[PDB]
Amino acid sequence: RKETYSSYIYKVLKQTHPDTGISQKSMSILNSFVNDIFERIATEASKLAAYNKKSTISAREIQTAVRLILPGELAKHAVSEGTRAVTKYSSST
Amino acid sequence: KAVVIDDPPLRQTPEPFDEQSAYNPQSPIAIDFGSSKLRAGFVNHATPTHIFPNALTKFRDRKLNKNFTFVGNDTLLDQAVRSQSRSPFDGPFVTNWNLTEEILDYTFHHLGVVPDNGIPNPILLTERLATVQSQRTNWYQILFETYNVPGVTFGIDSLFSFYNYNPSGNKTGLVISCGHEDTNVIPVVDGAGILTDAKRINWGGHQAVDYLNDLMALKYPYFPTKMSYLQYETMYKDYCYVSRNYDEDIEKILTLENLDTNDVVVEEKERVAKEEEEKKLKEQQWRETDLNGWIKDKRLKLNKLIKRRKEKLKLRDEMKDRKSQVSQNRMKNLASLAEDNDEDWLIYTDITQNPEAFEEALEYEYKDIVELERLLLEHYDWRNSILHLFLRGPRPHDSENIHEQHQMHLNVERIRVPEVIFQPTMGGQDQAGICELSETILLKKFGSQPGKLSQTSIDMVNNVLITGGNAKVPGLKERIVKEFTGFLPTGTNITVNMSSDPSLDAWKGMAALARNEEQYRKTVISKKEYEEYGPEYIKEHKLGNTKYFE
Amino acid sequence: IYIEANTGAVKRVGRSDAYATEFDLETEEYVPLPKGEVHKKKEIVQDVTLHDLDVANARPQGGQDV
Amino acid sequence: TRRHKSARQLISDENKRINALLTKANKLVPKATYFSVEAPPSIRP
Amino acid sequence: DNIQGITKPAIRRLARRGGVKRISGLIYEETRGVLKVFLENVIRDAVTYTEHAKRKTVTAMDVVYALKRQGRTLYGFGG
Amino acid sequence: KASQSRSAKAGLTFPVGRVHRLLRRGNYAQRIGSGAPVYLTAVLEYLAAEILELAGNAARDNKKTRIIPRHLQLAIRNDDELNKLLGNVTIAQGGVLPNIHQNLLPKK
Repeated sequence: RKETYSSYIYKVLKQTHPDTGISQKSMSILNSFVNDIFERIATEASKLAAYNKKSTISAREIQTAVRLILPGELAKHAVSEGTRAVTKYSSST
Repeated sequence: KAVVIDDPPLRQTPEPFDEQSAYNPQSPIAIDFGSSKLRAGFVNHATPTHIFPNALTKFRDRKLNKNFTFVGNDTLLDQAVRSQSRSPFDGPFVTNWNLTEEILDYTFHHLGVVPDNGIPNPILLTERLATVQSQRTNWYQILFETYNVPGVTFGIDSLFSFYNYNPSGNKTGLVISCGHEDTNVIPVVDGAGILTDAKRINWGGHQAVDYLNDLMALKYPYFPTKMSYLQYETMYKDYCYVSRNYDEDIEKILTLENLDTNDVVVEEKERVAKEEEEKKLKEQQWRETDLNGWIKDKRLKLNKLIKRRKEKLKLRDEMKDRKSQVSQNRMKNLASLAEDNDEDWLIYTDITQNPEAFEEALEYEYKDIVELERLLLEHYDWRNSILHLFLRGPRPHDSENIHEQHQMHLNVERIRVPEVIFQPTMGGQDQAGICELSETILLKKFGSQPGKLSQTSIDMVNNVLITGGNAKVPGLKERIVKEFTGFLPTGTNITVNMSSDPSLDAWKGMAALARNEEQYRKTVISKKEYEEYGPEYIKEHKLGNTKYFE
Repeated sequence: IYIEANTGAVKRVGRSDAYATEFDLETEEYVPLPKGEVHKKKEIVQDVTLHDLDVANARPQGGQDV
Repeated sequence: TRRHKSARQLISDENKRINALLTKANKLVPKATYFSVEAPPSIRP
Repeated sequence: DNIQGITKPAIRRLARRGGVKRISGLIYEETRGVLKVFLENVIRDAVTYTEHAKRKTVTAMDVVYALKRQGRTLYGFGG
Repeated sequence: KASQSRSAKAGLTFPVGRVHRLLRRGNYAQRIGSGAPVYLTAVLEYLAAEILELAGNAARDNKKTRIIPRHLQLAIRNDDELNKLLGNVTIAQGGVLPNIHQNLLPKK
């Protein structure tokens, strides 16, 4: 048993490019890329939460970590996508 | 001409004392414990004796005396003692209570009262509509144990003003009260306020001043100075009005013919040199011979240079967009150059990024345009830009002078600030406005159908009263009359009332209740009722609150 | 709407401007409230000829809608 | 001795007292409370 | 004119710290353009740390952590 | 009673619960809030979608139907915020973008 993200990112590619094939090595690069991005974002958030003497990770410290890591227009588009996703998910009423 | 504002001027003369010879141990005292001001005086007078803001502060001195009796009007003496003032009201309720005791001791001292075993006089007091039980029980406790008054009466200030303006005590009308922190519409039948159908909107003068502050700070984020609450308060008082129709006044407020009136302003080489000299002499001879033709040619050259520079600036702006088709063409050209000749080498050389060379070419084109303008001399406006009209009004603006760098304009806010009591959604409160609450009181209630008004509804429409301290805004009565004519059936007579000064009508209300009528004794609570019924006791009289349940 | 009392004609003018913000994009057209009274009365004089009555009473196919 | 008792929590324990009285009385409509007086949202857009 | 705060003999003082016999006259404004991006790059990561701390003052504690985040960890002011 | 996952509650195609699992036993914090995996999942959504967009346009730019690592390399190195983010990582089997200095050309 081993874990990969392959079906999800495959679906992401079929949403915008239906007639496009895939090399397995390309999944190896892109899986390493998404794991590396998750890696830096998560330890930046943990480092920031350890700074503020807090024991809890919420949306705001990863928001600040996204603002710290990503370039500015990617930062603003990423926080736009994240805020609309978390407000859609938070409307469970 | 810009008008400058400042802090309000301070009182030089200290507040006076009531005489000791005028003390009557049996006369009552009317107290209006408003959120913004306090009104205290004896019953037998018509005008309240003491008016001061409901605030106090503590003063520290180098001699270590800790004199902290700067209460009410005493805070209007110095800028330092005024800025540290603190009211007992936090929101619509009273949170702390030692300062309430200090304020009541200050006004009892200034009322010329010499007590013995507590205050020997009954007390007229107002309270918030549908107040919480803890405020009532704690008010009972302080007024019955700390001061030991013989009698206590509770009521609503809007109902007190309605009793003032019809002292028969059995009329039928509609009361609209615009207070400091809330706005209430209370229906009255036969002199008794039907509190089961009264409504409250969480908006007042304090929220209006804070809304003006937030709006004006959003309009000018790089303002050099910081302005206090009182400056926003006085330009709310002086430059705000209710529009007759907001949905028409919005669409024409920023036009040029409207902004000029109702906008307020608040503060080898030698051969080349010989050839160049010969060309300059030929140009001078052409200017002396045909100045108009040379001027037209130089103007055409300047226009061509300006058009080329505009095309270059458009290309430079289009190259910055990543999602543009020019960026896709550049990506395709990069892919083709990777895919692959002197022409191909020239294309690879010319496909390089040159931002600094683009800036140098723009500078050279500006120099050429300046040369063409000089040849034309020898031989973007703010009218259509609505952001400049919103920011700096109908006048041109320069940023290099310190006089208009400290300058503020109020054009849209003059009708935007008082409009929130009609549309509370603009302030963030999900509530109906004043007019819709009046509509659903008069039309879908009290045995009245839409299209057929009952007799009680007609008597209510004929006796509409507007009160409260926030009725000072001009244009309120005409707007209320226009909307009331809007939703009512035709032929209905609408009569509205408004004081010359609607702040003091509650004091005249309890003065006329305690003085003119002996039916004040119907609402009086004594020692024995407090001792045998407990603090959770409510007298269901015609001017106060009611029992929470049925 | 528009209702004629004598002839019973009904004409719809459009939706009111108070309901213009129920949707951002809509098919209905929006008109303001009439500034006059609801009830209006007027005296008019109709001029006809006998040929118009002869034409109106002798349509061969039948009547027509408004 | 009295607590500071800010204006936010006064609404909270008055509401919980009203709910406790209501759930005692059920296992009685209110007439005029701090939450029955508050204006409803508008019907017009 | 406030951008003219940094003075040319101070740039000369920084240059002679490097041990250079000859300085041309354009080096001063070159180093000005170099330094202007450079300090703004740590002002970028200082004031966001300050804002996430719910603070409206900066200190010696967040600026050293900004430099430690980018990669020039500095000793002397704690951290 | 049966309801689906949080990913379509947030409208995302990446697994929210797997990200929550990795954040839980990745020993980054002793307590993890509810809204953190949704935000992180949305950020990974947008990053993967943009990278796949640039790769798909690169593969269209070479008239192929498959994603070669050359397409990923040229899409990352051609664009400049992806240049700054991914400057220190070497793509396996990526190659080098074509560039010649102007003075090295046969200028004549």
